Amino acid sequence: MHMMYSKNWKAKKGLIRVTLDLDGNRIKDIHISGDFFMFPEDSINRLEDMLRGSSIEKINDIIRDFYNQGVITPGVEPEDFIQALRVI
Amino acid sequence: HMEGRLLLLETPGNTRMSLAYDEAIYRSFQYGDKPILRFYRHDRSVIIGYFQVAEEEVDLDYMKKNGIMLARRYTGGGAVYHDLGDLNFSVVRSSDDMDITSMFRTMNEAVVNSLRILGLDARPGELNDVSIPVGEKKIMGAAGAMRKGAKLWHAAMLVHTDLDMLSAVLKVPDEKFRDKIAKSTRERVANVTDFVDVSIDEVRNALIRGFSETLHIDFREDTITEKEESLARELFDKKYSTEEWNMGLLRKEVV
Repeated sequence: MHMMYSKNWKAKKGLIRVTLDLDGNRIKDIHISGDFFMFPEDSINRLEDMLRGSSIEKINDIIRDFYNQGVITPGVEPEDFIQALRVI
Repeated sequence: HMEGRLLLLETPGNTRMSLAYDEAIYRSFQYGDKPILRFYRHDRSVIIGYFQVAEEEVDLDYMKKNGIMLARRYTGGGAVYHDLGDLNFSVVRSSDDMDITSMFRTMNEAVVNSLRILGLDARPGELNDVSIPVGEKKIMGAAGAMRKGAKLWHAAMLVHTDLDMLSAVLKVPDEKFRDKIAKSTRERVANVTDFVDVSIDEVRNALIRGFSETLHIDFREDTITEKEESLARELFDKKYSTEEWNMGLLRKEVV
């Protein structure tokens, strides 16, 4: 199917908003926004570029990878972008 | 005690230009320069965090009706309402590490040391606010930024703000639950003038004193340099003055 959703997620400090555009099992587009800190700041663009377009199955692979390049996201754990980005 | 510059530099009728100055001063700071403390106020406006998209966070039509300016800042967080009753300040220092949690914690301690001068029992602050016990109301919110060589911290303190406005600007999932958040806000935030009778200039003077002592800096008033001036105008002309920037869509360096 073609599917598009929007999701909020309260972390310990902050709120991750996600919008995903899904073509079957595959990520056509993604936009991540909201109330948080992330250094470097343009790492947010890397995280969107990485997810576009992988498979909604191998999301965690992408999250954990991303973080292992050394990204600092105060009060927002890596399993917070998992809850934010998860549909089912 | 090393020398610092106190910049009393503000454009309340232009929040966008105000935020440009904040980025300029951060951006032109070479490691080893005198640390900077700036104080400033914004007239009616909503400032959204860097990762925020205006249309998702705030009621744009309510803002336009009432002449409330939209503005996006360089740092994360956090959308907030500002008026002439908020004292805004920022601190830029040399940095040799990337421990942003330490910065937040240090600056919170300086705020607390400052409000003690006014006879207030202020309290951190898991990371980026300061409160007065009553059971506690937030009176200050903060954000910041780091890069190789420099850190930026800035905060807004509610001195005599219209606390009702904090909720009137936010975008509500259903307009019926506009009341659950409004009554929750008023129970969680206060003005410094709720607890002590201070003018905004005495709050500021306490802050200058608290920050001097806690940071071991002797802040003497200074003016903006030409280098900081140009960069500010450029940042305004190319970035802060644009709808794309303020709407939350521009996420790339344009210098």
